[PDB]
Order: sequence, then C-alpha cells, then structure tokens
Amino acid sequence: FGRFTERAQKVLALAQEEALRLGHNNIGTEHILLGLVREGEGIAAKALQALGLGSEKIQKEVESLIGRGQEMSQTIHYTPRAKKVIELSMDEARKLGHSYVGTEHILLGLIREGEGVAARVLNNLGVSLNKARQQVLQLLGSNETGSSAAGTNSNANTPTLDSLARDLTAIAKEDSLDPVIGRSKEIQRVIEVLSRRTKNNPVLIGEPGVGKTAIAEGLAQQIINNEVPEILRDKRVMTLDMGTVVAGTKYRGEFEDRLKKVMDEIRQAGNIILFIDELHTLIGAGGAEGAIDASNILKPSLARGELQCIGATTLDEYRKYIEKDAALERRFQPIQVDQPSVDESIQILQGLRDRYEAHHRVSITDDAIEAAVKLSDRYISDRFLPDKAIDLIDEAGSKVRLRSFTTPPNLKELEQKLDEVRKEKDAAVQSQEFEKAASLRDTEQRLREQVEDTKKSWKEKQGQENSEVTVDDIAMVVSSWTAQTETDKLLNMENILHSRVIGQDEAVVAVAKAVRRARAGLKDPKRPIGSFIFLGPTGVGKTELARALAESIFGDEESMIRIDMSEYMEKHSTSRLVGSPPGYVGYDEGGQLTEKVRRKPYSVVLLDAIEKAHPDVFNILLQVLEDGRLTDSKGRTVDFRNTILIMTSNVGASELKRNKYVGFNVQDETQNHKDMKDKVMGELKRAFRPEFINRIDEIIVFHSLEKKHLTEIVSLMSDQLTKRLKEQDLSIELTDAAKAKVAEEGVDLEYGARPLRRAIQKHVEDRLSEELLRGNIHKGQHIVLDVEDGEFVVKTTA
Amino acid sequence: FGRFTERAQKVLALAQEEALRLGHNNIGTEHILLGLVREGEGIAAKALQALGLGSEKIQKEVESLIGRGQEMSQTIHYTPRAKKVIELSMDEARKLGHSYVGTEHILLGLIREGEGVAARVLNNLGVSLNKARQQVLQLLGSNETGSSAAGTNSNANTPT
Amino acid sequence: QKLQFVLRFGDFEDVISLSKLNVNGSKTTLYSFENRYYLYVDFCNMTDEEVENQLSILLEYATESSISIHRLEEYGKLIISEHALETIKKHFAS
Repeated sequence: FGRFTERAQKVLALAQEEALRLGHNNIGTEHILLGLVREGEGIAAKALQALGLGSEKIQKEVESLIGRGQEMSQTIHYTPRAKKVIELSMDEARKLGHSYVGTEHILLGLIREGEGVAARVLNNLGVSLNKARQQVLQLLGSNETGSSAAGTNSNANTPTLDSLARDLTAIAKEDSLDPVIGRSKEIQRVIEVLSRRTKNNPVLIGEPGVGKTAIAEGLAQQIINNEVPEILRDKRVMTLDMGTVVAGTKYRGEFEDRLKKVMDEIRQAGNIILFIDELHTLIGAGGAEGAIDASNILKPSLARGELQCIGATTLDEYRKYIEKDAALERRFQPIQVDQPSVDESIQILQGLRDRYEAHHRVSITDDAIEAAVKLSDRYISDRFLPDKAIDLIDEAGSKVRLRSFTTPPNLKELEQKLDEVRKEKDAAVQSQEFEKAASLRDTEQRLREQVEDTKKSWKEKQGQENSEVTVDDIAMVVSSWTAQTETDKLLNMENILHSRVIGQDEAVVAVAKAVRRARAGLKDPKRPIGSFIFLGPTGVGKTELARALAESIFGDEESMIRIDMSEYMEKHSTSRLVGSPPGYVGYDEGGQLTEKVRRKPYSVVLLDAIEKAHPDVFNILLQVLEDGRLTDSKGRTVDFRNTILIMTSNVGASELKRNKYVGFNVQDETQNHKDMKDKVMGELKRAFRPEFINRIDEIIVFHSLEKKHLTEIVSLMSDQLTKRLKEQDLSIELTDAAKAKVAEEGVDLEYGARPLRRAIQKHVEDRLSEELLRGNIHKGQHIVLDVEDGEFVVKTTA
Repeated sequence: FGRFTERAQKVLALAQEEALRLGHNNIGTEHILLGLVREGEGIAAKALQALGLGSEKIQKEVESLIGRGQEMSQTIHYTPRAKKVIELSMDEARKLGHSYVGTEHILLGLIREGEGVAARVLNNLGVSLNKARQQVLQLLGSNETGSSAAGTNSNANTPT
Repeated sequence: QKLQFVLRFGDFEDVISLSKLNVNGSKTTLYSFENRYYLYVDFCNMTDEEVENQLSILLEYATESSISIHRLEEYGKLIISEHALETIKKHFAS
C-alpha cells in the first residue's frame, strides 16, 4: 500500500512462475523462497546467495516438500501464508527504508513471517532463519536525501540549539519541504525588521487562517539565501515550541525555570533567530489574564536581540505588547500578511489533488477544484477559501467511487451471489448435507474465482474516478452542508419553497429567487444569502417560508434560528424615572442571538416583528447586511455571509390586515396590495431606518390566505395528521371537503397560516378522537372525515 | 445458572441411578463420582479414566463406604455435598469459560468439594484429588470463537 | 518432529481442496470447530521430513493450528472422522 517498489512485485511474480512450473495450485511459500533467490541481486535475493542458498539449492529442497504436481495450478493466487509475508514486509519496509516496498523487506518479512514450506527450506539448507534476515538487513544504508553524514562543523552553537526544538532549515536541507504557496508579503517585511539591532524583532499580524507556519517556510528560505544585511548572516534559525516545554512537566514553575535558562542560552545573539509562535500567551499583557506571564524574562530577551524574534500574532494580540513598554513596544513591530488569493487557493488544492493517488478518485478534474473554491465562499461561507474546497474535493473524491458499489458496471452483483452461496453451502456443511453442501460449495467457489477476476475488473472504478472530482459532485458536498445537489435546489427553489408554503405563493417565488441569486453567486461575499423584511398578517407563509428554506437548501426541514425582536423592543418600553432598566440590545448583541446563529453557521435566521424594535436593533442587523459578519462575544467575527436573514414585520398592520384577498375579488387583491405596499412599507421604514432598508435586499409583503392559499396548507397539515398516525397503523383521511372546512378558520385578514394548526387539531385530532374512543372508527380501517351538510361527518371505509 | 450444558446434567443423573443401585436415600457424593466416570468420556469422566479410576475401581471403594442399602431412596435428591459439587462446578465453568456448564467443571468442582465420599474414593484409589483436578483441566485447550493463534503480519502499526 | 498435527482449514472448500490429492496413508479427521473446519492429520509411520513434506501440501490449502488435539477430543464437533479427506473428495467435491 501507498504503492510499492518493483523489487517486491518482481520477487512475487517469480513465485507465481514456480507455482505452475512445479505444479502448485496456490503459490505456496516454497515458491516465495524460490522467487526471492531467482531475483538474483534483490536484497532478499542477494542475501540468500550469501547464506549459500542458490535458486537451485532452494529448489532441491522445494520439490521434496510440495513440488509436484498441481500443474493445473487451481486458483493461482497465493497461499494466505504467502499473503501474510507480503503484509508484514510492507510495514517492515515502512520500518526499513521503503515506503514503496521492495525485496529487502520481502526476505526480511519472510523471516519474520517464517513459516511452512519456505522456513523449512532454509533450516534444511543449513541456514538459520534469522541468519537470512540478518543478511538482508546488513545491506542497508542511508537513503534519506541530504543525509549520510561524516562531516563536522561549528562549536559555540552547541548548548543553545539542543533543547527544544523544530528547525525548518533542517527539514529543508533534508528537503522534504513543500514551499507551499504564498502568502508572500510577510516574508519581505521580516528581513528589514530582522537585520536590525536596537529592536530587531518582526511581528506578523493576523490571518491565522492561512496556516501561519506555511509563511514560516517562506522565512526559512529567505533568511538563508541571499539578499540579507550583515547581522542576518552568521545566523542560525530556531523555532520555539510551547509543546516541548510543557511536555513531561506539571507545575508552572518548572516551565519558567526552563524558560529563563533557554533565554539565557539564547546568548548566541546576533547569530541567532528565534521564531516565537503564539507570542501573546507568554507576554500576558492586559485584559483580566493574557496567560502565563513569561513576559518579565521574555520582554528583555526580545529587546536585547538575543531572543531576536519573529512573532506570530493575531488581530487582538498586538494590543498585548504595544500596551507594555519599552521591551514589548521596543520588540513589537507590525507587518502586512497575505494569503494565496481565491484563484491561488484553487491552485494549492490542485497541487495536492493529484497526491490523493493514495485515494485515487481525484487527481483532477480541474473545473471541479475551481468549483470547490468558487462555490464555497457563499455555500458555507465562514472559513478560508481553500480549506472549504478540499473537503468538497475529497468528499466528491469518494462519492463517485461510492456510485461504484451499485450501478455503473455493477459487477457487484457477482459478489452479491457469491455471498448467498457460502451461506447455503455453509449451513449445508454444518448439517451435512454433504453433497448438498458440495454443489453449493461449487456454486460458491465458481463465484469466488470469478469475483477475484472481476475485482481487478474493478480497477475500472479507478480508471473511472482518479480523474474527475466531478464538479457536480463537489457542488453536492458543499450543498450537503449548505451542480448536483445544489442546482436542483437552485433551479426549482420556488417550487420547493412552494411545496411547504402555500400561504403566499407570490412571496415564495420572490424569496426563492433572492436566495437563488446569492446562492448562484453575484452578491458581495460580505452579505447574507438573503436579507428581507416580511410584512403581512404574521405567519401567513412567513414563518413557514423560513422553514421551507431550511427544507429546500439543506435537506433538513429546520436549520432555522428564530428570535422575536419585539421582546428586545426598546421602542415603547425600556425604563422609568426611578424604576430599574432592562438590557435588551445587550442581550441580542452581547451573546444570545449571535451564539445561536453561530451553531448552525448557515441558518435561516427569522427575526420576528422587528418593527416593534427601535432603530438600534437594525444597526446590528446592518452589520450582517454590510459585512456579512456580526461582531460579538469574545471578539468573534461570525460570518453572516452564510445565513439567510429573514425579518418579519407589520406596523402598517391595518393594510396588511386588509391585504390581498381574491375571495373578496381580484381587484381587492391589487388595491389592498397597492395600499399595503406603500403605507406599510413606510410604517416599516418608520419602524426601521431607510438606511436599514438600503442594505436589506427586499421587502416581501404577505397577504392573508386569499381564498386559495389556505386549503392546500390545510391539506398538507391535515395530511400530516393523517400520515403520522399511519406509521403506527391508523388510516385517517380528511376529504377535500373536510380539508376545506378546516381551512376556513384562517380567512381572516388579521391571521396568517398560523391558526391552521388549531383547526387541524379541532377538526381532525379532536373530532376523530371522540369517535375512535366510541368505536365509530378504528385501527387500520379507513376513517373518512368528510363534510356532508356543511359540518363534519365521519364515515368509515375499508 | 444462565442455563447449562448437558455434560453437567449428564454426569449428575447417573448419580440418581446410583442412588437406587446401591441404595442411597439422598444420593451421596459416592454416586456422583460413579456418575462422572459412567458418563465415560466427558471431561470429568475421561479425566478419572486417566488417573486409572474406572467406574469399577471407584465402585469397589464406593459400595464399601456407604453403598448399602437405603434402596428406599428417600426423596432422592442430592446430599448437600453433592449439591455443593454443582454450585462449585458452575464457577469452575466460569473458570473454564462455559456459561452453559459441562463436565470438566464438575470434576474440578468435585475436587473443590473434597469433603465428599467421592473424594475419599480417589485418595484411597491412589489418585490425589488435585491429580484429578489437573486431569480435567488438561483435556481442554481453548474453545475461542475466532482466535487460535500463530501467524501474524504488519510491523510499523505497533507504536500507535 | 510430530507426525500428527492439529490443523485449521478455513472455509469448507479448503478441506475439499486438500482432499482431492491428499490422504497419503494418513488418517485425517475433520472437525468443524469455531465454525471453520479443523483437520487433525495423522501421518501414520512417516518420517519427520516425510511428514513436513506431506504436510507442506496440506498447508498449501490451509495453516497449522496451535490448538492441542485434546480440546477437540472433549468439546469438538466432527464433520467426517478418521477418513476425512477421502470422504470429502467424494461428497464435497463432485
């Protein structure tokens, strides 16, 4: 595994030859030995020639142990013994120079896995098994490039460089390093800042968020070669790691004792570069606790230029050095950080796409990689633009290989049979049913060889997949969270939202399209997938649509937060002369609202009745609308460029409760409409800010169930009723006649599609239950709720 | 308890046979011993045959201890000693894994229950009580259910 | 070197495979034990080398269990005793 060296495969195939050449059904361990020595100067092969065991010497023994005469060579794959020798060698080659496994390991591994026919050959040919394993072993040497040492250099450097810790230069002189992809701009800014004297310390600020250590591989490279000022030559580079110091110790005092000592050995000054990761924790400055205050020693260490250092810090962290002085404000100095831009992001991916050939499902397609990135920024939507991507790539980077295990050639069906046989066979072998196990056995083994043959016909799913990530596939994985399972969601969004909300179909198509706009990409990636205000009677389709969006986009009905803003009113109720004040905006901003939406990072946030809130609430919402961020609790930016913010309202209430209503005529709809879409939208604005509405995408007006919205919402609820009782075996139906009568409760201007639950309860649950208890209707038999006189009548039907 | 293997019950019922066959009111340990060895080649039974204790050899001792002549076989349930041999065996089967308890455990349990008339038979017939408990044990190996040892692969996997 | 071994064969079809060209004057007894079929092979009057020889072939089709024969002798389960290969060639192949 991980792909092998030739030498292994070569000794192995020579085994298969000895199988048929000597007549063996399954290529035994006797052949593996012959195989090794017939590969001549393989480390295995060679070893045996030392041991005195030639191909001949071995074979003389071999023919006398099995040899003859299964030239038919029934099912010529290995013995399981021989297969074990291979599994062992592989790991013993991981152990002994070979990721890609070769000969050495195979004799070595053979000895370890020294059994049966193989083993007996060498102990008969006067060779101890470990004398052989020795022999392979003693033909090893260095294979780690940049290493095979025999030289000597330097002196004074000794005590310091030991301790503690990682050395980026070392691994880059053994060059296993991958550059990777810049994140370029920090690196120049360090060398000005680091060939200094009085202050000599760079401090990299922000973006953590790129894998900071990648930038470090930048630094490593430039501090060596070759544009550098004089004190930045005769330099040696040490990375300081918190982890090595803390390990093996408990109490804080021990860590400090070691740390004072380390800073002292750091006396190699003007010839030493120290990299200090997570610099803040040690400095400890300000706040209520900035963590372990190593700072007392560390600040002069930084200032002196003995512990001339490069600080890897963050947005807030800079405060906690510039606040201290003059050995943290004579140490710190800021430098401008970059990452590999959105297109660059894609390219990093591509570079290690091909390297999931230990995964063999991608290596490529490029367009799919491109999709991974581009789709991610709006489709969850809160991380860095390449990390998101790789999860898609790799997900999808199995997903089509998963489509294997059913139809595409589906020679899985073969295997499906082969199992079933074994069973029949097996149970027959247990009962006996001798020849009655026999033919089942034969049917089984028929299957087996055929299976094994088609299992390397299922190299075709490699030839299928290790191109293609599938663009669509990748898209599907982003959607799994958030083409394939996203564009049916996009294209049919109105239809999908319509299938859950019939409460205002007008509204559904509008909302559908707005989410679909952002979710198809053309909105700033600093704004939610939807801002809205929903005016209407309340609950018209309003709440329900928030639900339906969760339902349509995520494949989970609910992935939808929901807060009533009217409770954080501060608009007609805060405090009085000498009565205590509340906290309302502090509650939403300060933690509650923001924490909740952070849990499902993408979520339809439904802020009910926001017009009953003062203009101050809207500013916070405005940050979502602008930033696609909300700034809250413990300095987090929670990326609200994900979320679908949906705010409900009614403050022009009267017009929205004298709303569109086709049951009162068509011309009552568009003049209740026209009236509500201006006096409401201005009581809305008066209960908001125009500035609020200026970064809110759309104000949707919902109209109580016009004639025509109702009985279909009711026929879903009444049917939801009828469906939840069927699972436990009770058949109820409300006829269209009964679903109609239920729908009538909300025809009210004032109500939405919220009162509908009560009328399903009253007309279905309550009406049936007082009849199921009396035995007019029963279990499993069909219970028809019908209307036959303008009132319900429950009839029974088989 | 947890329900038993036949082998236990099988050695046991032969005691009851022996109850009447020599006349024992409540079926003594001497009858249990005969029960074990008359169950032939169960691990208890088999064991006794190794030490040289055949049903014959045993019975010769047995009739000369109690033997005669409670042929009335009053209530014919066990003697409390004989009931103990069973209580012990259950645990000697915990000992040699068997929720369903069988033969080895019963001879092993017998040794435990060395008070018995049975016990005295074997130490008279030149067989140490533990030479027998040994004997039952050494006719086992390992039952398992998927393991059986010998032959392995992989190396690098070790530290993790 | 023991001339009698207690062997485990996996799937039944393995016992058959062995059978169809081995018996070799050697009574062999076939258990099902741990649901996999064990064969306690008894090379009758074959030299140590001769036994390793014969036994090689057997272990082309199986591996040799550590398991002592007396675990089988008490708590085992037979499929064909003492003529195990021979019978299996008839009734399990064919």
